[PDB]
Amino acid sequence: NKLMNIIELIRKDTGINNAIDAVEQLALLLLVRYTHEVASNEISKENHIDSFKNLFFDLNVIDFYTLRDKLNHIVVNCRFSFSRNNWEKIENILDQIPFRIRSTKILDLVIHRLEELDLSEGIEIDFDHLLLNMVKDSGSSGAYYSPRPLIKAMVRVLNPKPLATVYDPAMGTGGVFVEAKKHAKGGLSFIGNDLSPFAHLIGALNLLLNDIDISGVSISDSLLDRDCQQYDFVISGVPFGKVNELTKYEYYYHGYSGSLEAMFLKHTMDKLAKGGRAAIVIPDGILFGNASHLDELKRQLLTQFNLHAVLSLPKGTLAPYSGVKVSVLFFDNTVSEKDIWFYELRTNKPLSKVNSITDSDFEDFTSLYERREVSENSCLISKESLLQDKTLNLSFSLPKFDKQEMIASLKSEQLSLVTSIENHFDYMSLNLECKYIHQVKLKDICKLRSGDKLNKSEVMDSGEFPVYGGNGVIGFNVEPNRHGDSIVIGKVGAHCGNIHFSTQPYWLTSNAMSLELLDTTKVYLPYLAHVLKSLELNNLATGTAQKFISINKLYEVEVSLPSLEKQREMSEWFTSIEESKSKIQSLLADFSRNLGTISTESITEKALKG
Amino acid sequence: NKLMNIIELIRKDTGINNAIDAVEQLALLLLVRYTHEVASNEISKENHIDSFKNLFFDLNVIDFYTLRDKLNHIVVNCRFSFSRNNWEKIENILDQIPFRIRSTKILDLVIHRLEELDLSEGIEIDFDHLLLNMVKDSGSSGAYYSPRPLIKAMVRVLNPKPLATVYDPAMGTGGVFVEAKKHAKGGLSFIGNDLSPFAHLIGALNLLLNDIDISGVSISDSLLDRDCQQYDFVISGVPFGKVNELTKYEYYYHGYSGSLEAMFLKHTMDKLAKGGRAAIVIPDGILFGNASHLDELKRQLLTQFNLHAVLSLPKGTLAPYSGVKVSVLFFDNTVSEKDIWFYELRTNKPLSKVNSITDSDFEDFTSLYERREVSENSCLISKESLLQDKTLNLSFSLPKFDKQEMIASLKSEQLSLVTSIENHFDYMSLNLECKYIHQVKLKDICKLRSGDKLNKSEVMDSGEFPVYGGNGVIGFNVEPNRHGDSIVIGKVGAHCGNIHFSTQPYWLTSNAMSLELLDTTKVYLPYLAHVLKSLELNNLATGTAQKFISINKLYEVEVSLPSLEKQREMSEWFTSIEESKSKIQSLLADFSRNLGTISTESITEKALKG
Amino acid sequence: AMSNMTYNNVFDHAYEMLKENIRYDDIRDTDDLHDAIHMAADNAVPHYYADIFSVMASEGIDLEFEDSGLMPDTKDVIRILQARIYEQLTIDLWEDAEDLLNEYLEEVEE
Amino acid sequence: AMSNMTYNNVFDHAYEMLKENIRYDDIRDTDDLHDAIHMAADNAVPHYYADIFSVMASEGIDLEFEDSGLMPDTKDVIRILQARIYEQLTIDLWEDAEDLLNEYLEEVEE
Ligand SMILES: Nc1ncnc2c1ncn2[C@@H]1O[C@H](CSCC[C@H](N)C(=O)O)[C@@H](O)[C@H]1O
Ligand SMILES: Nc1ncnc2c1ncn2[C@@H]1O[C@H](CSCC[C@H](N)C(=O)O)[C@@H](O)[C@H]1O
Repeated sequence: NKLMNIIELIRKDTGINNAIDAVEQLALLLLVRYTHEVASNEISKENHIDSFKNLFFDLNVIDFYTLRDKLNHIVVNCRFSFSRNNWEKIENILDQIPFRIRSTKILDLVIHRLEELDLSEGIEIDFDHLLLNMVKDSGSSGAYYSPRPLIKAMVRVLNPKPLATVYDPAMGTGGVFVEAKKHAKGGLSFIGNDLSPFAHLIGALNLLLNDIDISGVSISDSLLDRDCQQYDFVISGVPFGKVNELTKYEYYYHGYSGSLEAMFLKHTMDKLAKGGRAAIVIPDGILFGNASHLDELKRQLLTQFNLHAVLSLPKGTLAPYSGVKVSVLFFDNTVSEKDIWFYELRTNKPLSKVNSITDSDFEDFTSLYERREVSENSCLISKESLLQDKTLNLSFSLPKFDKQEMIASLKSEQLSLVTSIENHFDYMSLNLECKYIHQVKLKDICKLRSGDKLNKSEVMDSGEFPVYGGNGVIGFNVEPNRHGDSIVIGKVGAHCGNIHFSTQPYWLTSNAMSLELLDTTKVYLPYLAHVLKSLELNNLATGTAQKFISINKLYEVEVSLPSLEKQREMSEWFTSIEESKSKIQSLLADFSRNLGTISTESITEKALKG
Repeated sequence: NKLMNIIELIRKDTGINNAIDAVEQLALLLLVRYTHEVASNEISKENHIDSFKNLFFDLNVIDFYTLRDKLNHIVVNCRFSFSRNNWEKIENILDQIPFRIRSTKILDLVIHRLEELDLSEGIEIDFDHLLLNMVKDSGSSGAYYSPRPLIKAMVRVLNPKPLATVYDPAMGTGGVFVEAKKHAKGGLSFIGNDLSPFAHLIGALNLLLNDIDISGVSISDSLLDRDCQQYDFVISGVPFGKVNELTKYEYYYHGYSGSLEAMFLKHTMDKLAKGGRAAIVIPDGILFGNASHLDELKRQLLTQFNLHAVLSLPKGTLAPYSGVKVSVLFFDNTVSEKDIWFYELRTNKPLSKVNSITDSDFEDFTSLYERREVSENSCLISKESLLQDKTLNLSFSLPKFDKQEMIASLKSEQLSLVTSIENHFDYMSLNLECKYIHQVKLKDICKLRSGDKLNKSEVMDSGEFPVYGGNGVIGFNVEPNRHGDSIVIGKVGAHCGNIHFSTQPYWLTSNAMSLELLDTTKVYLPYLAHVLKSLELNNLATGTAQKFISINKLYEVEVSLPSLEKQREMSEWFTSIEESKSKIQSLLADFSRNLGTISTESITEKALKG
Repeated sequence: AMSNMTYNNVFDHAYEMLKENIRYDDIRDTDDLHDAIHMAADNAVPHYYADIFSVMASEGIDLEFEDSGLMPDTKDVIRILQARIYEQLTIDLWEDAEDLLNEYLEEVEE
Repeated sequence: AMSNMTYNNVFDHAYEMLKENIRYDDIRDTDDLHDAIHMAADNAVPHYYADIFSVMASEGIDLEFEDSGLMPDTKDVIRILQARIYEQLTIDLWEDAEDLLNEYLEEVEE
């Protein structure tokens, strides 16, 4: 609020990069004032040893160079028993971050605005309002900044023990340490690092304003290990991959394509101590299955560290800086023997541009973090299941119907309904002429002998060898009774007289009788099978409680047959019309019940809302 | 044979009617010679009293008039102890039948041919050959002549007892008496009558040649009774009806339209003695049912006389004279308490023109005359059955199927198959929008109370009052339980939860529960019936051996309903699509099995000859 | 033989359960007996093939249903018979149940 | 109770008919026994509802068919059971019949 007027005061001389140069200059002046205003009460007090105040900026006109020398002089008098011991860190930022204001009129107004600020519980909550108002106005400023509601929820589910050392590979603005201190308000050995000098200035300044030690904060390359050691907690919002100048610079990180979110994932795994929990925000593009070079990373991560929870964050949570979809892993080292919890966050409206993510949307995730089974927006997935798949994909989804497409497919069934019956109609009207050469009897043409009764020794579901009973094919015994591939007829069943033709050897049950022709020069077995089927042999049977056909009564059956040339022509006509009858009636039965379910469920569609 | 040469001799002087005038002249000369040749051996012998021979025709030139006087003179000498006592009959024929030959050359040749004929077992079988050859050549000559094979079969089935008096109302050529004498060869008091003089000449001459007494033969009108008496046997082949001059002549025969075959039927009934059998050949045109004036005749004939047999004779048995279909009745007087036997005669080819009826075709009818049950061509019919009908029809017939017309009607079923399902398809796609005003519960909208159990006191097939059970409508008790015309639901059955809507009062069984709405301002019962049907109430039921719905569990069922204006609009849409579902599936089931029987019986058509 | 269980053995098992069900659950409403008699009948029905036939062979039951709609419309005779014995139990309990409930309430009369 | 008829009562009725059928009709051909055992089995099957269940409740039979094709494919349990007892009679007679015919012919051996 007050800091926004300072940004508006910084105007013409830079006058090109109002977005970040103004924030960079403010943080440069604000940090210089912090050291000066802290040094005033540290050893100066009043009159015992007096210190010139706010005279370095306008020393001699403007001389920002002379300010650096007088600032050192103030600290020299202070060193007579943070900030002061590691003064090299604060002195280095002055080297890296240069002053750019060259107007006395403009500089005169900002420095007088600076002394008005009260650093006792005031500048803190006006600096984050400035930081938040900067990334929405500049977009690119969101590279070093992550949503505070995200950080607040991440550090809450972490629950850092007082005896812990929180570490951030990319400390950025230091928002994680601010939330970690706020979470444990009612200390932690904070460690940080960063590459861009502006974020190092913003991060170090913001940690000082919240009265957090900046002894662990530094400026270096996190991907380049040099020599480092693990830490108890590792929480970060890692960036996105690029190799503009770093194409050949990260040689020892072999396998990676220069992906920051992937290389930092390897960094956080190396820098996570035994028993230490972690939470890293990563984009969804690097947890997919097609990431071949990253499949090794996910494989070792899922094998060693206990990745037990992933949160789906809507696209794009990460501000106007990027619209990508992100997610936060929760691998806590230790043992990986636990299934992965999954929460899917949903908001009232798409975010990023305006009305961004809030801490109210994370309320459900915080409460249900350790309760695995939660309804609607969360679930549990198995570890070994996705590890056993071809590619390791970490983009999880929730595991949790009458339409007008049914009539569309039901119309297709009607298309096939008439397709075959019209073909069946006109194929029945051929009336191929034929004359019978013989008029023989079943007595003197074939051999009718029934088989014996099997004691249900074998009745396999499948087999290369069949068995025929009173009706149909039941059983698959390995021993044949009738080696001939002939015709069998039911005898003792209620469906006796059924004509079944066998193309292969089989065994004959006592409930049926085998027909084997005496002379192959007279009859074609399939023609005889149809003409025996046409005679309706069930009338021949007699009995009260059961129907039975006698072997003698079958011998006395007369059958008229034509020539072999015609028998095969008629059998092929007889068999084709029969197959169409069985198929068309079968499709009619399927079509009959399918129209019933389509008509009922369509009625229930408009009578029930659910 | 010999007589044909005489016919060929009679030539020029008549020379216009070779058909019958030649036969008339021959029979006139043949009869004159018969009396002369019979009188020669009767009293003349030789020399004791001598008689001039064959001198009357050429007495003085030709004088046929003088022949009549000399013929009388011969008989005068004979009368010194048939033909001679009743000489008036033979003398009358000379008056009625005139001589027409006027050529001496022609008359000289025929009379010398006449004396060559030997009357001892010779002229008989040459006269019928002449008679038979006349009707085939003249056609109209068949009016006085009937087929000899017909007469031979008729008289055989009559079996006249020796103590009998055979009578013919139309003696014609006398063929019945000739066959009656031949049938009883290994006497009968024959009586006859006729109107046409030519047939009286032919009939009297032919009876004399077969040595049959002509004392009962006369010339008169049979329809005019004058005064007559019954006879033991009445067999005739009656003629066909006409009233050219007889329009007003047969006044006392009231009711008839002048039908000879009908009036003679009345004559034969009046002239049949008690216990006397008869057989009359009549055309089929007068035994039909539309013969209104003849229905009285058939009614009294079937009521009094024992008409027990009718023979179907093919059209047209009665020669080239007429192609009409004829039949012979067999009414034997006595008592009419016997069913009517019927024989249907069939020949190898149509007759009449050439290859006419034979006595071989009657062989089956003669043997099976008294055996009622005979296969193929004969049957037995009931008397009271046709007497009870509206019109009495005596044209009996024999009381004794897969085609390509089935597919023609099966194609019509397919026409109706698509007719309704396409209408059912597009009527299901309406999607009429609706919004539910209320979302109530079954607890606070209706009253659910089940009925008591009835002890199966009444379960009538039909009735004005119904009873509802666990599923469907079973029973028709006269006492109502629930006067309201509301909704009932099954409770205890395996088909429980079935929704049946009642439009009228009924009694409620213990297997179901009644739903009656509390406020009629909220729900339309048919809409609730469909929405209760849509909820599938069978899931609500619990049980092991049987499924049961609790009354409390039905109260807890939630149902969303719209406005009354919409409920009726939706119920009418819901009910119509439901009716089409039941009807289309029902026609599918009929069409499914009908195609199966059409396909099978068409297969058996070409595999079996019978 | 095989099973000594009869219908009247099954009925007494179902009748005494109704004596227990009526007294413990009050069920003063006569329409609560329907849910009550069903629990005694459903639990008394046997499920073994020897018990079903032995009950079916004993006196007190037929294969004839009083209600045709209660027929399961299936080809399994076991299901048809256990639905059959149940159907008789409900109508046999019915006549005795109403009286059983009538004389049960000795608390509002003397 | 009701009916004292059991399966082994029915079987002895069918077995002794086969002893009578075999001896009177010679039937030396083993395929004539099929027509012979059927006549003894078909005639021994009961037709009353009390006799069928009492036989079904006794020992020696189940509701399980050896051949599924012999099932009548109907909803009447009476027809299914009388076809069931018949099916057992044919296979129970079968093992004893061949031996019965083997030792019957004492006229061609000693
Ligand atoms: N090689 C490198 N080493 C360390 N940090 C790097 C880097 N490359 C980029 N980064 C940093 O990644 C950070 C963006 S993330 C900023 C989020 C910050 N941790 C917070 O709490 O808000 C920036 O600081 C960027 O400079
Ligand atoms: N009023 C009438 N009275 C008697 N006979 C008549 C008649 N009108 C016609 N007819 C006769 O009916 C006869 C034809 S039927 C001749 C069949 C003859 N009975 C036979 O045995 O062959 C003719 O004689 C004809 O003259």
